[PDB]
Amino acid sequence: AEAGITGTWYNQLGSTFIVTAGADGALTGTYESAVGNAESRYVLTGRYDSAPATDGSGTALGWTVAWKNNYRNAHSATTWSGQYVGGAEARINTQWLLTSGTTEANAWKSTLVGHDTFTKV
Amino acid sequence: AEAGITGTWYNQLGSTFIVTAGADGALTGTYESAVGNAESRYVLTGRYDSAPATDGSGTALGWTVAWKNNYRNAHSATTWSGQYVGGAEARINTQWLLTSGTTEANAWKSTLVGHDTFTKV
Amino acid sequence: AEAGITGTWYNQLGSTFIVTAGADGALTGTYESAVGNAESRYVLTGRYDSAPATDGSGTALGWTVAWKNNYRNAHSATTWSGQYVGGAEARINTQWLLTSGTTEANAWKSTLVGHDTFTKV
Amino acid sequence: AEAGITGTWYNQLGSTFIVTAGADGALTGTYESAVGNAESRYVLTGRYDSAPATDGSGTALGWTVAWKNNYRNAHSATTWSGQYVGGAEARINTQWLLTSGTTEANAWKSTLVGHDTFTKV
Ligand SMILES: O=C(O)CCCC[C@@H]1SC[C@@H]2NC(=O)N[C@@H]21
Ligand SMILES: O=C(O)CCCC[C@@H]1SC[C@@H]2NC(=O)N[C@@H]21
Ligand SMILES: O=C(O)CCCC[C@@H]1SC[C@@H]2NC(=O)N[C@@H]21
Ligand SMILES: O=C(O)CCCC[C@@H]1SC[C@@H]2NC(=O)N[C@@H]21
Repeated sequence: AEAGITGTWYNQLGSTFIVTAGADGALTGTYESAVGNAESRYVLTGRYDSAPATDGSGTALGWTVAWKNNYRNAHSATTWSGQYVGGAEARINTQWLLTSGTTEANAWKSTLVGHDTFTKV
Repeated sequence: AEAGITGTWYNQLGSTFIVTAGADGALTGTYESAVGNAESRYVLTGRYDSAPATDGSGTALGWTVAWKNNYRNAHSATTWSGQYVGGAEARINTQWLLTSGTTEANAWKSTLVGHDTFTKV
Repeated sequence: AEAGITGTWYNQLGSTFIVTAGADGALTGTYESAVGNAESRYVLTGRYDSAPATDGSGTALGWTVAWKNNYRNAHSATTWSGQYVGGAEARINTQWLLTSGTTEANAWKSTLVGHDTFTKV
Repeated sequence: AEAGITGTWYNQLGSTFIVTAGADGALTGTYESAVGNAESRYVLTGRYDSAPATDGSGTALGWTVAWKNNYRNAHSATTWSGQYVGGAEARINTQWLLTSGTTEANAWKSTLVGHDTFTKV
């Protein structure tokens, strides 16, 4: 879903996800979080199923953002794993994992889990 | 950890992860799974904290693989979120999310969760 | 939130959760799934924060269901971890982990992850 | 695995899990954490597959601990979802979700994810 995926999306927190789906299954763009140890735009890189089944199932995809830009460094990375669902109201349903660089003593508590829903709004 | 991260790594299942850490916090390479609906090498893309804290904490990183290559298409994507830990025995500790494109009726069961440990072996 | 938590709840899939919150932080009841390898009612057991903060934060709680009753056995267990949020429209926001008994060769793929929202409806 | 499961177990962090597996698929016992906002013993409640497959697959199980005892209250709950694996070196492989009661503004970051391995040691 190159055409489909490409665009500007917003999640339930007001975060902005600007993507471009390459023909070769590549995802590139920008991410800006409405919350956490972040400010402005961050670079994102990902991959998506460029030849989705024809039975009307969603398109599997994922992307990563290392929380470092010119303004700051949170020393953490988030990965979103979900599927794209086309139609009237297109959506991107995901689950994410946010990992903080920690000392070994604190690795037990290095990762958060949640889910975000994106819509063209 | 450009030097550190760059290399060939193996996880507890015998999977092979070949990465190159760019100066700009970019991760590119190849992934080959010892299990699941996969065969041969797949393209990977990710990001890592290119300016890790100096207190000896790990380096946050993540990558994605869309399970499609010339030989097959599993119509799924995996995202690994973890941290790189340097030293005598360098390691990459991660947690992953594997999402399958599904119909809406089956979205409840679209995603698996697990953890992989990588070592230069 | 004994009074609050006690009751019949439904999630986004039409599943029914009948709980009783004991004074001692115990949760007991029945669970019936609208999907998966299940039928009829299953026993549940859990625990909740019986002395929640007074700043208006949610109440942390969790419960488990081993997918075996008189009618069947799916040889799996689900654990829901979330928080109770009181008010006009009371809700229970959770994340769950569903683990299937597997052989060692297949342990990599033994666990699913998702989220359910419950309301008195 | 009543006999099998019943006992004292330790995870990779030095935490102690004392369980009793009831004939009816009930789990009761005590949990004491070597880390986090905890001290002494906490009550646990869970469920397990009391009639596991005969093909030598693991036994699915889960338990919860609300982090409140006489000494303190962390206003959080953990749920462990895994499987019991019998034999020479019996093990309990799990994944857990730790949820903190939070305000709505901070719900995005309410839950941690990790994995623990238990052995009779
Ligand atoms: O605190 C940092 O380490 C930066 C966190 C960035 C915000 C997180 S990523 C998951 C969730 N979805 C969003 O759009 N924002 C939060
Ligand atoms: O079945 C497919 O959809 C392909 C799955 C690929 C294998 C998974 S990704 C998580 C885990 N870590 C690995 O190295 N392999 C498995
Ligand atoms: O297939 C089995 O092993 C039984 C699965 C039971 C249904 C799951 S538990 C998570 C999700 N929430 C529900 O209410 N039902 C599904
Ligand atoms: O900080 C609190 O809220 C109490 C946390 C208790 C410790 C956690 S539960 C997951 C992990 N496994 C353990 O044995 N201890 C930690």
